[PDB]
Amino acid sequence: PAARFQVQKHSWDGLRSIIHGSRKAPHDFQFVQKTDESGPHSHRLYYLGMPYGSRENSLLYSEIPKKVRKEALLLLSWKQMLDHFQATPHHGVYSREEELLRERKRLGVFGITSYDFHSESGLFLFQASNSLFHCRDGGKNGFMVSPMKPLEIKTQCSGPRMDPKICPADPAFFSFINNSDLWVANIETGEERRLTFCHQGLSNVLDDPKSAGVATFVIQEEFDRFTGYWWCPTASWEGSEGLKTLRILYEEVDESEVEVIHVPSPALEERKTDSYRYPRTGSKNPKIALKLAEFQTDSQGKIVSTQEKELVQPFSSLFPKVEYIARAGWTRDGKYAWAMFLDRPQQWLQLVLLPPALFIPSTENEEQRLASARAVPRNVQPYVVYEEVTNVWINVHDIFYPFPQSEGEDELCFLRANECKTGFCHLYKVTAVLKSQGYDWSEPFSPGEDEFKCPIKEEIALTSGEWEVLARHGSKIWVNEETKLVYFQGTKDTPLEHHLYVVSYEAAGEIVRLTTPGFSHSCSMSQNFDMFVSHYSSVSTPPCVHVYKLSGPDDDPLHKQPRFWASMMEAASCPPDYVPPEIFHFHTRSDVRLYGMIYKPHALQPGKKHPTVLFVYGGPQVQLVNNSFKGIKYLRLNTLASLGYAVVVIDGRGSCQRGLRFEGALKNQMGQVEIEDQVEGLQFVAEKYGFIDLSRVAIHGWAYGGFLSLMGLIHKPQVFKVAIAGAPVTVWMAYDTGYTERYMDVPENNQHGYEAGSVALHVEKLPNEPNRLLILHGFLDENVHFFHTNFLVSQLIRAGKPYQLQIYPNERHSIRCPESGEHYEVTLLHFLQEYLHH
Amino acid sequence: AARFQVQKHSWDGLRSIIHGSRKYSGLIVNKAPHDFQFVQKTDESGPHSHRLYYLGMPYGSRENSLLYSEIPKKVRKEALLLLSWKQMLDHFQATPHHGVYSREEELLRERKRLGVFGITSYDFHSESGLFLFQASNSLFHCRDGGKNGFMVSPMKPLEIKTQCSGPRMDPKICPADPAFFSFINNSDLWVANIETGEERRLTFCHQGLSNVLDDPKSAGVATFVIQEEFDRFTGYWWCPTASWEGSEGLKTLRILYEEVDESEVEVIHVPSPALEERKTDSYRYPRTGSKNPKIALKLAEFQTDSQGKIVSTQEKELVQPFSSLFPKVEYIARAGWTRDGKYAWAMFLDRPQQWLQLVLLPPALFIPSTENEEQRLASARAVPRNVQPYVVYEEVTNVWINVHDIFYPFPQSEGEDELCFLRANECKTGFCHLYKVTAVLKSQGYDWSEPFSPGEDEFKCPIKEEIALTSGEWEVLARHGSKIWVNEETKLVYFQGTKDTPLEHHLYVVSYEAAGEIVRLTTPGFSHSCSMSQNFDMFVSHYSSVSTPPCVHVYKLSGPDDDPLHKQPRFWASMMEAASCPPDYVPPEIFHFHTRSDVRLYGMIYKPHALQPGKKHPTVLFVYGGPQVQLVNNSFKGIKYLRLNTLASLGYAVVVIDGRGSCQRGLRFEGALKNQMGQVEIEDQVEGLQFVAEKYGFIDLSRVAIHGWAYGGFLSLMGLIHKPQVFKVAIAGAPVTVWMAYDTGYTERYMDVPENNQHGYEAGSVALHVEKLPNEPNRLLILHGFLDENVHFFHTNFLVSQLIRAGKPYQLQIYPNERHSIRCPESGEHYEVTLLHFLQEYLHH
Ligand SMILES: N[C@H]1CCCN([P@@](N)(=O)NS(=O)(=O)O)C1=O
Ligand SMILES: N[C@H]1CCCN([P@@](N)(=O)NS(=O)(=O)O)C1=O
Repeated sequence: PAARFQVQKHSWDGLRSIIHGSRKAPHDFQFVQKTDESGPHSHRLYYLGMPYGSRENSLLYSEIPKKVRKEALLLLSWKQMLDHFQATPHHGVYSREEELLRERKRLGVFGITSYDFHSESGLFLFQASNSLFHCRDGGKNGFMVSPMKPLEIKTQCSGPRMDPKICPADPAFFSFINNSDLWVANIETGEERRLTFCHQGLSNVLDDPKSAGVATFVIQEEFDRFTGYWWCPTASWEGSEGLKTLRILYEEVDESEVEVIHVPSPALEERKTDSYRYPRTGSKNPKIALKLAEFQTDSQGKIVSTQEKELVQPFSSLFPKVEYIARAGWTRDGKYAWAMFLDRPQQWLQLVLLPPALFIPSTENEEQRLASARAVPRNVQPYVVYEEVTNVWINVHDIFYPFPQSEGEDELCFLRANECKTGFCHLYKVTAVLKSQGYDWSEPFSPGEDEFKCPIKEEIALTSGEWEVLARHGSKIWVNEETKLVYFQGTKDTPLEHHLYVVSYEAAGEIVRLTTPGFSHSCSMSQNFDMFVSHYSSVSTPPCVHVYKLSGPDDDPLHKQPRFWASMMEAASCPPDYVPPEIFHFHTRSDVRLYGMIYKPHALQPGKKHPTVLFVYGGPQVQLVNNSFKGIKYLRLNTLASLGYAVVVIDGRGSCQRGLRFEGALKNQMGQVEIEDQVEGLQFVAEKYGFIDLSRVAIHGWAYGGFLSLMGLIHKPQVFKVAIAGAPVTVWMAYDTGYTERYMDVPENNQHGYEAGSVALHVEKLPNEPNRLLILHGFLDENVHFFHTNFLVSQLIRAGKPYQLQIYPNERHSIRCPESGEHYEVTLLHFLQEYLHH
Repeated sequence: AARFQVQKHSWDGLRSIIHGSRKYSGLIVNKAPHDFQFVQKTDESGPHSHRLYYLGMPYGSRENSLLYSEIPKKVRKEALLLLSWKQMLDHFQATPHHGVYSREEELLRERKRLGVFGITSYDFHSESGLFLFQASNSLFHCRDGGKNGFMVSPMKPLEIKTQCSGPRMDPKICPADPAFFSFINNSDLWVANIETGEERRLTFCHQGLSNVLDDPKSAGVATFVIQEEFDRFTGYWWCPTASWEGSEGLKTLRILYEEVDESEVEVIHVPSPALEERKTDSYRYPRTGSKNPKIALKLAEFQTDSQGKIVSTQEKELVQPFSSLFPKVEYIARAGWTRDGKYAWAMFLDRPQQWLQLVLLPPALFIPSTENEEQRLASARAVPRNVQPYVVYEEVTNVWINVHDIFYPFPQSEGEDELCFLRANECKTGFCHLYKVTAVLKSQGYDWSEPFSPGEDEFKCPIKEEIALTSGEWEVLARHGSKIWVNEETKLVYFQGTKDTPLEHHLYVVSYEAAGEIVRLTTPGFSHSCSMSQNFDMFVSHYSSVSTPPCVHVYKLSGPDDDPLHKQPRFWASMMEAASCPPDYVPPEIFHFHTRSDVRLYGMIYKPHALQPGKKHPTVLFVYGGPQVQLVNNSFKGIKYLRLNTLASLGYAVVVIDGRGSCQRGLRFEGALKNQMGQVEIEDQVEGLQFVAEKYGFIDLSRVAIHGWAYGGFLSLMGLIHKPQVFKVAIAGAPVTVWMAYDTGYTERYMDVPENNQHGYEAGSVALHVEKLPNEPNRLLILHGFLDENVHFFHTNFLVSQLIRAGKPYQLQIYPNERHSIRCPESGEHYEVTLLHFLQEYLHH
């Protein structure tokens, strides 16, 4: 039979030398057309980027030429917008507000990480150096040819100005959040005005529990929403004085009843915590309402008045089953505000139109409030234009595109991504009928079943089949109303690649792929539908960023050619010591297709079985196995393979980009099906490849992966010789409402699932042998609290079980510091060297 | 010579060894009765001379209760009387539900090192026979002796009803009138009438604001550093006498209290023991070099009528601010009253803790607190010219002041301008000794309405006489419960000391009239903890040796009344017989040697069990090595240090050395570590280890582990840093890793402020020397209680941060539910199993 390969033993400092030795793209695109026929450029393309000489992200541009040589590859020059400007604060130490927002968004890079852009005026608005800055380019002032100094926006406000946005109707104005309230300011005059008065500014913060315009913890962490306010895109002219009204839809929250937890602050020497309103599963979420903030401006841009407006009947009366606002915004004409509402079980979503006339001025005067309520026209109401229901869960999809209405039309046509209908996320063209029932809004009423529900006149599937339109985590559609085409991203070719597609929403038929097969693409489309960018890679090829021109006859828009135009970034040379993993698939005993990757031992010899690391995440919303470059994020897996470890990765049931039924397998039973699929995958790899030593398998993962590493050691102790569990969830009753309830229900409704899935309650089944269990955790983790590890250790002590522990005192949910990253990898190599070998 | 190899066990094998060692220890923890009060019986016919009251956990109970035993007038000389433990309280549970105390009571128990459940203290008023104590999240009382007579069976204790919100802490009976008691509620001083139920708030420092950090004043409360570093758990003191000033038949009662303002004190967060709530408690933690609380002594007065109704109250403050009168005072160590109530007194320390003043404060120096400037000026002008503070004693040193509790003022004659007192003083000779001091109290007059700036030696009293009652190169014990008993009829002072040997505490008596012969009252070959009857006819000794578990014996002082100094201690009865020395337990052997500098150091050795000649054994150097502790003495170590016997039973040699810095050897000996903590301690540990190896011949110097907790964890790391060829492995429990993160009271005493001793702080902070820790794995195990509010988990967290930056390996264990010490048996067992496993795998080659 096969010989058993022995990894070379190194000293601790030898392992440090291996790790240190081993560690020896433009984004956020805005296309602007140039309208000078004499000049050689069709567009200026703006973006964020860190070029190789820079140590932070800054605002950059490249010039797109009208003509390119067919025989040559143009590499576009990256031009600086800002002149020798440091956007990063001193020592990369952000305010707590900016630091936590960077954690919620998974932003690791320093400098400008987002900007707001107003195309007509050419205004850029962004956070930098613990303040707000702006610059102008294009519009009236024209296009810069060397970097300019950005202008700081002065304030009399105390503490950070968060979530800055330009007023779409009038770019003289921008909005921001300060001390949990919504403000506006005139960028030209410097005038600032507070719009909302939720935050009293009391000495005891726990007595001051309301905010306006703020996405709370669970909304940011579990619903991917980082804003609590939405500019109305249009101005209005109500009243006799001729003042211009500007409007902001905002979420008001009351966190009074939300549980408070303390997490250590990153300034360790101060030995203090930050307080979080952390809704643990089964406990109270914030009380929420949508409100309308208005202010009026004169011809000189002076802010003459402000008004808080609220729903004529309470949010809780109109929409009694709503737990969460997933998303909100406006129709392009500003005729309707809209909101995406979820029930607490997250099995029922409503898309609701809210006309501004349904909101009345807030007042303590009961007679004035009654007068305002009585004056609301009878034909004004909410319209539930769409409803999604499932026995699995609603994934929040960002795709909702309302078409403009004609005058006197009692219908709304819109594009909607819908997963629950077929179990795969697809594009539908929906026509809802908006008919007024007639309501006396001064008279309180409890709405009945389907009270505001709109009849659906038409619902056309634009896409169908066992593949997904991508509608989450930055994915969007682009709609050309001139050509009646919708551009979208999807897995139609393969679940291993993201591609750009186009289909008609008028005459739904042929879907045209616009991206190159054999790569996974992240695309940005011009609002003029003339050009697009793709950031793309493969398992073998590092990322490149290419600009494409949509070319061909204007009478055949569906079959426009994606013509390669220029490169923004050529693929880096694949290092000689880097060997890409190999993708495979197999069918389980239940005949489900699973995909996996194998990092083959480097310089592999036949007839030899190698010690193996099963690298696991295995949780919802993640797919580890796809045809994209893994060497930037997962270099440590190549390093393991270079020492002669085989590394196996399996996307089991519960993982994403395979439809709702596939991820639905773990419903109310997290931990159970995932480990079965991991073991089937490992055993398939051993049978297919023949270089896996099944007597020497380590299971290793972080967060959900740490949870499954422990589940593996508990339930399959003959399969897994050692577990290395990073930031593990050890008790589901300690995780939050938004995530845990979606997949597991509330604890009272799923006692068996919570008990079976909580590894800290099964410590009696963990090994009675030392050196089979290494626990790792960031001390400052505000997501999977250090509590999870602390509670697991308390249980290990009670059960008389041995454990090894490493803490990252300066790290939250991920290891960001390179020295801590290296120490983690050295520790992993040492643990495997000493304890995976017999 | 052959190398002994310890038998390798499985993890579950080690669990069975540790579980067996503790379950079948042959000893009981928290067994001894304590807090003794002797009361004479007044029945000449009856068979008992005294009732003896105490706290004790009787066999067939899981908590401390209030107990008594009857002391017979006659005992048989040839028989051993075992006193029957009688319950005072009828089937009463004093422990709260699931042994979960309020945060206030829990932290007080941590400061006091109280592990036992139930009644942990009582206040007793002997004349009235009133007992006052905390139990079951409330206040209870009972009565026995005096007028009510002596109970023959247990009685139900009476709860004291309140309309206060939150705990009533630090309850005390009014000495002048036992109808009244005091307590602290929400950081303010209250009094109550126990007979009528009437309650009255005296101080109004605590506003009760929603934001606690905007509410930084307390009255009657000892703050964190005072409790943790000065062994003071109260911030108020009853005046022992009533007065009758004013214009009605009203009686005035008085309480001296410390008012503190913690506004400028740094706030830190420590995790709460309810881990599932994921919250912290806020502490006003003065780190070394940062602000201590602003402090003042004030006087609370109230008047009572003939019905015991509280008619009126007054807050009074010093006529000139505390900060003006006493500008160099950082800390109030101690306070109280003269027995006649004529003076309040305070023990003041400067911030360097090198200057102590004993200061008398007459009540007339305190005036009513007021916002009305005209009323305040009138009050200040009315203070008599001859009223002033008196500095009756001053202690100065170039080492540090240890706070000694022994101050006994003799009551003054009317019109006497002198005060006589007994005082324990260490700084005079470098050894703690008893002095009879006479100070002259004369005033040359002050205008208290005029703004005040004290000169050098303002208020300083001439010393007429200072008699040394004790002398030599040994100590009177004056700290951590040690006290004197003064019989004014016989002119004798009873005290404890190290006169016979630094290895044993003994009870002594000497005359304070004609200072001469010191008589020892306790048996040599044991260390004694004694309680004396207030009638000086009987005493209790709680005593043990290295070889004999503790017993508690009652002794009668007998002989001719005309020769009180030579009264003979006669064994009378047993409160608790010594358990048999367990067959599996082998006592350690005490030795001494002289260093190369000719300092005598004491040590102990646990020999490997069933030792064979010509065999070198792996060795554990068990270390504390910090100030205020002596590990090596002739007392039983098997209750607290059973794990050292367990190590010896597997064939480890265990060595303990009391190096320079350790206590019970005088100020010069402990003063060696001044401004250089870490440096001399390791030199003495290594000399001790090397002496033991040369003398005993069974030490394998190639296989030595260093292990300690707290200061011992600090020294374990210092050993591995500075002597990496001596120490193969270090196991550091709850280590201090950065002195700049420890508190004012302790750190500044031994090290000065960071700004004045940058080199000492740098050299003594092991977290700043991680580059010198081993680059090899399995040489360093760190252990820490997650909830430690003393040596914060931060010390370990910061050490780990530095280890990561330096690219060093480490092993780590946390005790999620433990503070500064491991109290839970499951955690204690897990710690010992982990230690055995670490030594088994990594001390062997
Ligand atoms: N709240 C969840 C959302 C799904 C992904 N994750 P993580 N653990 O994968 N984030 S990450 O920053 O580790 O990628 C979560 O924590
Ligand atoms: N603040 C000091 C006072 C002196 C003794 N100690 P420890 N470390 O000996 N505590 S103990 O509870 O272990 O006895 C201190 O922490």
